[PDB]
Formats: sequence, structure tokens, C-alpha cells
Amino acid sequence: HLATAEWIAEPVRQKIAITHKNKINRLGELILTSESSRYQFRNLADCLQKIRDMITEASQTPKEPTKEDVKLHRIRIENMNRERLRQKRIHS
Amino acid sequence: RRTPPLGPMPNSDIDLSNLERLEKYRSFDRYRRRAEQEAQAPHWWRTYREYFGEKTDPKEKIDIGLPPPKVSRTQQLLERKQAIQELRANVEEERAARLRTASVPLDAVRAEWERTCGPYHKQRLAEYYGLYRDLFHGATFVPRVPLHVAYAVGEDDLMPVYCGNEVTPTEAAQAPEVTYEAEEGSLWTLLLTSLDGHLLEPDAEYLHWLLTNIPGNRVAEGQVTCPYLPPFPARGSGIHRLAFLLFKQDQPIDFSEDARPSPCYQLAQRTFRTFDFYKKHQETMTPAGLSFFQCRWDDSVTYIFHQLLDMREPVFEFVRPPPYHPKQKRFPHRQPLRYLDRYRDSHEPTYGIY
Amino acid sequence: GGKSSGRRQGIKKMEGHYVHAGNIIATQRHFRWHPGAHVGVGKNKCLYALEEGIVRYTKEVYVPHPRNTEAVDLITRLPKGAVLYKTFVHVVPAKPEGTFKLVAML
Amino acid sequence: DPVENEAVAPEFTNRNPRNLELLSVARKERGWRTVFPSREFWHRLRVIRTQHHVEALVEHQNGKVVVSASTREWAIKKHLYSTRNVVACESIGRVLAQRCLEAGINFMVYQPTPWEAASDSMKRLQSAMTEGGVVLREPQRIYE
Amino acid sequence: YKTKPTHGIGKYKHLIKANLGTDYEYGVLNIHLTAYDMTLAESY
Ligand SMILES: [Mg+2]
Repeated sequence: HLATAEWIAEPVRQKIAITHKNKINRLGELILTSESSRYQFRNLADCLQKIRDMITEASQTPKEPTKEDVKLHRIRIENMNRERLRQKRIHS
Repeated sequence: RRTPPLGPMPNSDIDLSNLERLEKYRSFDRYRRRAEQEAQAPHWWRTYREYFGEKTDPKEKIDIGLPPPKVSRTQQLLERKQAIQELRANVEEERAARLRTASVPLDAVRAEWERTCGPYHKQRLAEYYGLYRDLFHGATFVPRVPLHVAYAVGEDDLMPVYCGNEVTPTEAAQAPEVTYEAEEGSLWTLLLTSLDGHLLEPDAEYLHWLLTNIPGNRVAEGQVTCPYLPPFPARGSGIHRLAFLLFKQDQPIDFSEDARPSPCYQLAQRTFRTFDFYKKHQETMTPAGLSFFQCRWDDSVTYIFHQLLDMREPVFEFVRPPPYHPKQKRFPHRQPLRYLDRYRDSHEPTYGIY
Repeated sequence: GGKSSGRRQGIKKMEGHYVHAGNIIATQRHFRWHPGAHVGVGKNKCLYALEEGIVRYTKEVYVPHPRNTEAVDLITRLPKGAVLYKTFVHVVPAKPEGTFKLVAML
Repeated sequence: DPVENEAVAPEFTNRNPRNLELLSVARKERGWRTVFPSREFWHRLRVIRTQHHVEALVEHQNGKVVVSASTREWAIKKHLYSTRNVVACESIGRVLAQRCLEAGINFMVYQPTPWEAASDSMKRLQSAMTEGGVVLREPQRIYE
Repeated sequence: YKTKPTHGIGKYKHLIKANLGTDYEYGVLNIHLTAYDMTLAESY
């Protein structure tokens, strides 16, 4: 459980819940799975390192102008087109 | 051994005795035009369209649409020709045309198209999107009357639903505003279906909205057969298509059999098919308007799944078939050392009995 | 001298033969056959399949590229109504690109 | 215990023709390297400039035509001085761009001959498409 | 293929070319235009 976990700071919990919202189930539990190796030790180490990476990423909160992915290029194009197609009422 | 051709040769008609007298193409564009016109013709040999082009049933596409209105072509042409005569007489228009700076009213041309050529373009677009194939199991319809749907976002913003555009479920959460020209004495019916929104039966589809016996343009007074339910396209399942259909009733119709309880949050109850429904209602029902739009997954779908539908949201993923490798040989001749890595399953070291 | 051997150049996959991506369809000294759908051509006019499917042969209209000045000049001298035809080889893909399957229920 | 709402088929069947195109995973008809034009696209823009009229079509690769914008249409004839000039081409481009934006298509291809590409009417049509928001470059297929 | 009925569909050089004066028509004629105005001469 993310919110109930008091061993992490509250803003860090909120940022994790925002960014990693696709890994949170119905009950609010954050879930991380690993299948990268045949050994349970290595899989558990991978999961723990994932948790640590999430925590430190939330702590640092980078604000660099990161590169744009080719997959997101058409997504932003279609979003801009949808915004252009959005319309206003004559009388407000 | 030679076998006579089963049909006329492509260049059999052209004589060759006076080929010097025959006029030549003398340009690439004329040859390209003739080539495409020839390619658009049937042939008795194997062709690309035979293997890749889609095949249509020989029977004509059956129409269920409103009968075409009549109009006086002579009077229409006379008025159009006098209008263009005065337009060309206008010197300012001619000067703008020669300076290549004239502009046309986009709103005016679209509004006029919606009454002149709108129905046929909309029918062609729906056929391209394949709605007529999935629903109706093969049929045609021309949207003689126009329909306009807008979703209200903010206090002023409107997201229109014109034809096959993208609208997010966050914008589609609330009931949209529907407008369509009508007069007194006409009974209307509004239906909304999700062609690809089904999660159990691929052939079936989910009904999301059904209003019946709408008096004229008074949409609110219409009977609410089934409460409105926003679309819920599953994440990673692609882009779904949601269709609005406006029908007209020549006689009042009872909708007791297809009625849904309020609220209707059960997928089994929301399961619906326009096929056999239009079959049982076609005696006293006829389509008049059609629209549709594309929808993706967003965050509002999570809330809809968890609270409105009271279920865990399923997440899909697009996965490609595994790559093909030939049967592994005991002695791979002249193959690089990485030949065995293609058939190795795990990259971790192994030690066997040791 | 002139004691050369044959180059073993010809059709490698006939009509209705199932091929995999990258398989050589036909090798040739000159463009006897032309690639069609999902068929690529190498430097040495070697024809290979870009998708896994069934090989078919058809007769198709020949429209050369405008930058190919030699073929443009050749086709501009034909009598009006004349159309060039050439043999094209295609591959019809058999398997879909991918499928959507349930991976998680959150 | 079981919930009817959660009864979901293991495999999802999507019948939308454009879903794979929008996901950029639909296979393009590569090949035809010895002929013009190439067929490696999902949507193609074609321009037919006749003696009296000018037509623009946006069509799929399998043969189906998506949208049209022809100078024979009255809603643009009534405002167009001449159907065979740069003004006509500009109007056709703008109208087709608006129609495509409403239809949802955004990306296409353009395969002109060098002379018609250098032609001034076609470059103004390209400018009209760009200002209307249509992009004439399609995203590359996602093989992996 | 030669055996198949579609043999020869690819032939194209028979559509492409590989003076004697008749008693009814003239073989070769030349029209020479002389002018002190080159522009008028070339225009005609
Ligand atoms: Mg020898």
C-alpha cells in the first residue's frame, strides 16, 4: 500500500501515485513484478531496485527538457488537431 | 507448344501498318493516365487486385435509406449559371483571382456542402470505416438529414462529433447535446453503440445510450429507454469506434422488450446488437441520421471501471508472434557462432549434474 | 578460355510456395521479373520476400519512375492507347501483425 | 464469487480498420521499387488537374477513397471565380484539409512528379494543407 | 511463359519502328523563308 506506507515522505508518495498510476490496483496497492532471471533472489533484487529508483526519482524530481519520442510525435500532433477542432459556444 | 489466348490482347486493337501515322503519347502524364485507366479494367489473367483487392458480393448493396428527394435540374442549373455569371462579371473577384489572393468562406462552403453533397460523402466515409459491414451484416444508408452532436467542456468549450474524429472519454463523460432539423409530427429515436468496446463476445457490441419517441427537436422529453453510459475502451486495446444513430418512426413504437433498468451497470444487460433489432423494428422504423467518432483510453476510464461498473479494469497489450527459426541442425555449416544463441532459451549459465 | 560455369540463376520459389522473410525469390542477370507487394530487390537485381506469405505471379501495367529518363523516353514514343505489361511477383502475407490479449487485471 | 462484469475474453478482437494505423504497427505495402509511385503508405493524396476542373482525393492503399474535394461541387463553385487556377487549387487544399481534420485523418503521403511539384499551384496547396494542420509524412511502422 | 496463353504479352518493340516519291504525292519538300526581319521570318 502506497498511502499507508509511512516510511516514505508524503510528497514522495503523492508523486509516486501520480507518475506510476498504471501500477496501482483497485485496492491502492502498488505492484512491481520481475521475470528477468531464473532466480528468485535476482528477481527480488530487481523489484527492490525498481522501488529504490522510483523513490530517488521522486526525490530528485528532474525538470530537464527531455527528448520527444517518435511514438509521442503523432500523439501530440493529433492532440493539437483535437484542440484546434474544439469549439466555443456563441452565447455564454 | 503455344496456346491461344483466352481473351483479347492488350495491344491487339492498335494497328501497326501505319504506326508512324499513329499519334504518340509524347508525354509521361498521358501514358500514366492511360495506364491507370487500363489497370482499373478487368482482365482475364492474374492481377494484383485479384489477390489483394477486396471481394464484394455480386448482389447489389441493399439500401434502407430514405427515398431520394426530387429537384428541378434545369432551374437549379439556370440559377447556378446566373450566379457564376454575376460572380465572373464582378471585377474585384476577377482581380483577386488573377492576383491569386482571393479567399473562400470555409463556414459557408461547409454549410452548403452539408445540404448538397454531405450525405454521400458521409456514407462513403462510413463505408470506409466499415460500420455498414459490422452492423447490419451488410447494408447501405444515406444520411439525408444532418445531425450535430457536441460535448460540453468547461462553461464555453464544445467538442464536436462530426465523423470519425477523436474524442476522449473525459470529454464524453457527460451527456452530449444533439441538434437536427425536424418539424412537428415526427418521432425520433437516438441510439449509441460501441463497435469494439465488447470484452467477452467479439461479435456483439455494447449499447451506451438509447432514447425513444423524441418529439421533434425536443430531445429531453424523449423516453429514456436506457440511461447514458460513457464509453470504457480498455487500456492497450487500441482505438474503438462509437456510433450515434438517429431513426424515424412512422408509427409510435413500444420499447418494453429492449428496456433497461435505471441504472444499467451490468455488461450482460448492456450487450446489444443492431442486427435483428433493426430487423424486428424495420417495419415501423427507418434511419435518418448517422454519426460516429473514435475513442482511446484515458484516466477517466479507470474511474468508470472502478466505480461506475464496479470492477477491476482489464489492461491489454499488443504482442507480435515469436520469430521463426529453421529446425536446428547438428552441424550448422558455415554459420556464425551466434547460431546457438537463437535456440538457447535462457542466458544464465548452466552446470548440469555438477 | 571461356570455360565458365552456369550461374544457377532463375526462379527459386514457384507459384503457391510458402516463403519466410528474407528468402530469395528469384535471381537474374536482367530485370526479367519485377517486384510487387512486399518484395525487395538488391543491388544485383536479386528478389527477396519482405513478409512471410505465399508467392504469386501476375501481369501488371508498367509505369516507370520519372527520374528514369531512358524508360520515360521509351514510353513517350508509344502510339496513343498502347500500354506496356510486365511480369510482377508478389507475396501475400499469411499471419497478422499481432494480437491483443489480457495481460493484467487491475 | 465470480463477477459477471469482470468476465473478459483472454484475447481482444478489435475490428476498427484504422486501429493498427493509429498504433503505427500496420504493415505497409513495401516494394514496387521499379515502378512509380510507391505504395508504402496508409493514406495517399492524389491531385487531378483537368482542363476545366481540379479534384483532390485522399484514399487508402487498398483502393478505397476516404475523402474528396472537387471543383465540380456547388458549395465551392458559388464562391470560386475559376476552377482551373491557383485560387481554385488553394481553395481545394483548404477545404480538403478541413474535411480531413473533421474526419480524423492527419497524416498522408504526397507523390508528385517533379514538374507538378515545382508547379506553383501545388506548392500553395501544400501550404494550405500545412496551415490546415494536415501532415504529408506518415510515421514509420513500428516493427519492434 | 511461352507455353501459357499469356505468351508475348510483354512484347513492346513491335509497337516501335525498327525516301521514295510516289506518283500521287511528293516525297520531300523544302519551304525557305527569306526576310530582312528575323523576328517576322521566325514567327512565320
Ligand atoms: Mg559453356
